[PDB]
Amino acid sequence: ESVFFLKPWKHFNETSGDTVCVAYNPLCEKFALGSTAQDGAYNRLGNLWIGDFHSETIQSLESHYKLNQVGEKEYSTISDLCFSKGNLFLYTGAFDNAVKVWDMEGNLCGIFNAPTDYIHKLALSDDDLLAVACKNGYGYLLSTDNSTGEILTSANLIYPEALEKGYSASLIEFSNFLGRSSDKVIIGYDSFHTNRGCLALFDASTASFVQKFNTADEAFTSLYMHPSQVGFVASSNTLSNGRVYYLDTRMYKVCLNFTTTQKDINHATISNSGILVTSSGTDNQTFVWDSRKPDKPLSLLKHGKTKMAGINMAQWQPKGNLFVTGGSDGIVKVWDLRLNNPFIQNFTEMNSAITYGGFSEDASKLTVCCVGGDVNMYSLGGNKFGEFRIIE
Ligand SMILES: [Cl-]
Repeated sequence: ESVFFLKPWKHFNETSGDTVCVAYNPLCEKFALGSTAQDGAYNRLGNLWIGDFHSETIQSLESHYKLNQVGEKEYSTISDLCFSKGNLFLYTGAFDNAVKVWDMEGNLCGIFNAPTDYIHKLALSDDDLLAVACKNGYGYLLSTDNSTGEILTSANLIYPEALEKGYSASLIEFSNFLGRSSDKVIIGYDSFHTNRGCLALFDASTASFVQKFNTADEAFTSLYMHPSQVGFVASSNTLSNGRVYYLDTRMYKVCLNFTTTQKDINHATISNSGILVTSSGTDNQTFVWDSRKPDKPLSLLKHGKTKMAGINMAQWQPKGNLFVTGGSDGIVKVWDLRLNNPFIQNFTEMNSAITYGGFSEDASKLTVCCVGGDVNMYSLGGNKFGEFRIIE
């Protein structure tokens, strides 16, 4: 389990805002950091960075922004980002309503301006097709030139009944049963005109609506695909308690459901073993279920008193079996659900509530962020944190 071997590597805080997304490129040679706006705050640099692991350098990008009430541009929250499968480009989404495409030197190569409200989520297919979930209730599918980054095609993913109800598209994932079927696009909806929403499926090659998944209208908060791609979980908030659904990728049917007393679910997952399901909430704890006895929780994994939104980091160690969660006590806790007491150890402690945490797919990196702009990077490289050197 690589997590024991990860040692502090780099610390960074030039951040305007809180860092709320991190990405690694397929090769795990470069990473990118997106943070929020801060409404009254000075931010020369921020909120969009690209770093390089070999050179230990980092560069601030032109990013997303609007002109504030003084005529002086202010940065817009980065809502998602992901590196291209060809390793040349970075795709970003923000609260300026735009999808942008950047090359590895920070040059803007492409832009999608059709959306009329905040971008909320991005997903990327095996063939580098980009799915976009927009606050206006539309999803979009975008293709990009492999060598130039220019946006080549777009397609609207429209679920008219959701749109009638004024829902926002806020979650999005591709699905193809590990390459054994054609690409479908799952979209999760929620409602800011206020706990309603829904979960729908689209065909990606035709860009057409296929079905509503069989749940009540509920605000979906999180989507997680098992690494085997045999199934995924989706969590929602309801008028009362929260719910988690387990959905099969052959039938595209709801197979199992769990209920929790958590009133706001931030993240649901499935274990790497494929058998456990988790729900981490604003209550600063994670409920866990054995899917073969879904009646009652198997365990309850608690964090401590807030340093100040509860659990903002929840991931299984890639390639391993340990579960890792980060909460508003500022602690990253390590758990083994196969032990009678699952708590293993505190991995680290940050100066304030955790805002994001994520492993690289090759398990060689862990990045953890907290309120106030701190970003800690841990690597299989040892006692103290170094710095990146900022470049232009
Ligand atoms: Cl269904």
